Amino acid sequence: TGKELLLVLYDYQEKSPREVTMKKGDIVTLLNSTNKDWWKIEVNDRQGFIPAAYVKKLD
Repeated sequence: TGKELLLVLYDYQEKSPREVTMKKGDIVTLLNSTNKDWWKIEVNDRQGFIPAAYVKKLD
């Protein structure tokens, strides 16, 4: 039933090639939450990892 949306809690600039930048208040798509520390998301045309603590699932 489609990928889950998350709310971005904090602005975050990518710090490595695998990461992605996001802005507070963005609604991003969860791609992979298997890691407890880093989740893979889609933020429009871009995808990458961010700190799991900095996003909240919109169940």
